[PDB]
Amino acid sequence: PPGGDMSEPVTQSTLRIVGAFWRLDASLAFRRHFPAINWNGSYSLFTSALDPWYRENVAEDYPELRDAISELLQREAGLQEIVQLVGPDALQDAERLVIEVGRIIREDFLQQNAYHEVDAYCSMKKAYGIMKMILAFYKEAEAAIKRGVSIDEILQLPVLERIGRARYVSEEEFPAYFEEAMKEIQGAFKAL
Amino acid sequence: PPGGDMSEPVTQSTLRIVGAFWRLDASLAFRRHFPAINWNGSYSLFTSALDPWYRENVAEDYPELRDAISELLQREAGLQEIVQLVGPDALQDAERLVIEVGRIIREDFLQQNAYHEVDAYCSMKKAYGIMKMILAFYKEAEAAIKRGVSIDEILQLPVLERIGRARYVSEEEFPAYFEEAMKEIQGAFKAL
Amino acid sequence: PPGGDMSEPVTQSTLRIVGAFWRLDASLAFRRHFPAINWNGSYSLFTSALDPWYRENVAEDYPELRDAISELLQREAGLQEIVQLVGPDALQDAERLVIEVGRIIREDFLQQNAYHEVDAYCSMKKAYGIMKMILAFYKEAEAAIKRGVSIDEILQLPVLERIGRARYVSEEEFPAYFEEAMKEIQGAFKAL
Amino acid sequence: PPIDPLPSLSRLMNNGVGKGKTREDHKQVSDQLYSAYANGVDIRKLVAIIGEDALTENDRRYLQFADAFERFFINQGQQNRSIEESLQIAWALLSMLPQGELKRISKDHIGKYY
Amino acid sequence: RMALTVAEYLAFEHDYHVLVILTDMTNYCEALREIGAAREEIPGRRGYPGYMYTDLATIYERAGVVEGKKGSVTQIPILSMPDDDRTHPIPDLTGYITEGQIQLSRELHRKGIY
Amino acid sequence: SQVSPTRMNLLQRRGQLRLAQKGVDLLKKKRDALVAEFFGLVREAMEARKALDQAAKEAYAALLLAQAFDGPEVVAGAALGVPPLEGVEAEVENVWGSKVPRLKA
Amino acid sequence: MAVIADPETAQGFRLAGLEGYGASSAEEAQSLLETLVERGGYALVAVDEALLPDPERAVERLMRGRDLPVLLPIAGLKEAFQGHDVEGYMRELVRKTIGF
Repeated sequence: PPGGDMSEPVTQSTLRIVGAFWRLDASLAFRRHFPAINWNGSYSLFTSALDPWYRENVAEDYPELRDAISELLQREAGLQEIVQLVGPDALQDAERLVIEVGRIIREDFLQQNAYHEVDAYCSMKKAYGIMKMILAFYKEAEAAIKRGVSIDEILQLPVLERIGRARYVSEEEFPAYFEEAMKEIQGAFKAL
Repeated sequence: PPGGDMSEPVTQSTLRIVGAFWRLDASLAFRRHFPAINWNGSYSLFTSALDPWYRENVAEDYPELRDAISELLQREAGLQEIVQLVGPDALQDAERLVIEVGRIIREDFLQQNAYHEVDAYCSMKKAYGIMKMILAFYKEAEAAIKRGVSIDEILQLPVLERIGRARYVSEEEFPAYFEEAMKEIQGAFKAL
Repeated sequence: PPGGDMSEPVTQSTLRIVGAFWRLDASLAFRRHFPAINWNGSYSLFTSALDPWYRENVAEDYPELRDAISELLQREAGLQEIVQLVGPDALQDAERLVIEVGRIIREDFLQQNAYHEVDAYCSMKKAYGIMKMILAFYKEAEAAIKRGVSIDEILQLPVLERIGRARYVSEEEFPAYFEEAMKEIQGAFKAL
Repeated sequence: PPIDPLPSLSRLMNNGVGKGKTREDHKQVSDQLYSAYANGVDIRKLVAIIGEDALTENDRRYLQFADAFERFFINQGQQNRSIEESLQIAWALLSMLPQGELKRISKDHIGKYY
Repeated sequence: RMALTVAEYLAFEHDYHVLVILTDMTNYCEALREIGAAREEIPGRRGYPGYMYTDLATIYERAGVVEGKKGSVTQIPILSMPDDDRTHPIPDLTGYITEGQIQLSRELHRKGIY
Repeated sequence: SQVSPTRMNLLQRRGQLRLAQKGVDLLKKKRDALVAEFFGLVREAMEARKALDQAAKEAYAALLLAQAFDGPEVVAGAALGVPPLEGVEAEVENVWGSKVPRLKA
Repeated sequence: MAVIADPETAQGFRLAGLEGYGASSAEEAQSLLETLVERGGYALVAVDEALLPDPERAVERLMRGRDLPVLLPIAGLKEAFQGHDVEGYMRELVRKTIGF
């Protein structure tokens, strides 16, 4: 629409017929990344009914991942605003840890190209592995602040950089790159 | 109004006539306090047409007592505004005075239970009656708080509950409880 | 406008594409402006062709001062908005500068009456004059603040009142009146 | 002209001319001036509430920048200008901003002219 | 119309200062509307007639002190117009017609000031 | 009673959104500045406080049962009492977050 | 002035150069505190952290605004105390600014 009103025929009629809005926002577009999908302003009513068949055909824990991991971004959206006005420095490690994990999902996982051939065409067996590792890093990071670990240490781990190299490789190298990348995480919070 | 405003032709016509009006609002109605009536939304011209037959049958101090409830809730409109802009806890004592006179004018006097039958009955005796209850409280509290007392302590005092007896007392056993409690208002609050 | 809208075909085609477009508000004119104009929302298309005569006949700074007065009048609008948003909770020297000046300008230069021949009349020199008085008050004010002169005292100079008694002055008397008054500004500013 | 660049935006600026047909620096110097201006039209309504003396160094420069932008860049009346003379204006105005506040151009562009 | 001709007769031709007071010029407008659309003519004043003008002209313009007569027709219209809209037909034309006006509101009718 | 007209009101209510949204935008970063610097003053405050609290008291508490008859002597040689009416130096200062007065002891 | 402190530590603030009218008379020194600030005929009024009023509303409602400060934290005793750094920092974060 040129702007779209919800009291315009076009908008309030369509809205009902389709099951998904895969909304992109302008703020997100200036940042020059595709996918630019603004998750808080997107929805797709399908998901529910697609969980059975997903783990049937695709892989075991694939649905389990997707629904679970979305929360990062959720529990970041309202967090950043004006509460973390200068970053967190007066804040607890509880609240710090969210933006450490926040860093890797939004600078590696959300970003992708479409003018580099190493990551314009992806597939499931690639995306799945990416997504698993970033769960497993929330799972060892939040466990880090109960051990006594600062974010200073987290910000120097080669793991963060390994997440960035798993999309600067393609689907063919993925097996070998998955071996090394995965096991690296487990031995990079058992060092801390 | 089919449309939900009185700007509709069918509702503007019903407001070409005069006499008495009443206004029922969606917002009061939720709280299960029916009848829902607004002092800022109605007028009547049977106030001074009925004043002869008031001070002849009802009582002499009925053309008087009715005015004496109106002033209360006059000031409540004016002050409601101020309340929502900055709490009245920041404001002085005498501001919060009439606010909590006001509480009882809704809690136990805009709730006329259509499921309790001692509120389903009402008549001039139950009228005039509870009008003198309220009267007492007003004139006492205004002097009470000029002796340095705060409306905070008075909410805990038994005097607040006591005026609240209007739906815990009968219609046709009412002249037993009227006079009774009436006295304690001018008695047991200037002792305290 | 028959329906009260200034956005309609017949206003655009030949009532706003002409030499001058003007506007009126309803509480605007009631104070004392008869007739009243909106300072911003009102323009003139022709103004680049009226510059020759005004340069030669009146003065070579009549086109310069008339754009210079209009600037100040429409710049106050900058702050106007914020006043109605949450207000000034900080009064500074650069704040109330534009604001008070502009006040005087709307008070004496746009409050004119058409029922009185002392509040308006066709005369070059009255227009020229008044607009030079205001120029003076303005000029000095900018160099008042720097030195350490509170805007509060700027009000309390009697010379603001001298410019506030130029809109009653007799037409014939105005030349000698003006010359004696230009000196008082510059004396009651540089001294204080 | 009254033209404000903020509501404006061409949908085609890469599908028209390219590098070397409008000088190579034109591209990124366009998204410099966008962000530099825009920042300053919001602290004109904070120029006397809080002031600019209570404001950061960076933001103080971003005021003056806007003012000189209307005077020299937007306005020129009926005077002519070329791609090259307009990019000239730009550089001068941008020298006032440190290299630390130049981040909307390439390293190539900063070392091209200040 | 009818009433005002008995004004003309007694102020002008029998020299007395007659006050005429007209009320319920909203009940007027109800009846005006009827002929508005039930006759051939089409609406043209935002859902009311366009020969409305004449209907509120012929009414108001009769009144006026005539120079050579001692007596006068002083008319006092009392409206009752739907709500507090000012785009409503009634206050529309009436505003323009009369010279000098008086309003009532709800600011001073919540205070008890009659 | 009071209901909004359509034709007259339209133009006001479209510019209402222009006025509001932009105003509030910059209203936002108006206070943000002031709280960032505020952390700086609250922290730095207590620096001198731990140092000098203890070295004041050092002598005080060690001059209580050797005082109560040398109270007289100590108050004599020393410079007489600070004035009870404005012994401190009060400063007035207009700033955002309303006109709040300050002072130095 | 007046410093409002413990009896023994109140003692050392009544000395010349300073003017104190301390001592404990309650657990938040209400007995004294209230009466004293009511006049506001002292250049400064200060309430220590060995008392400190749990209801600050009580004071404000009685003095009825003040252009001079009140309840400045002083430790109120010596025992090597310096917990008044981190304590005051959190005192700030709980009622205003960001949370935790």
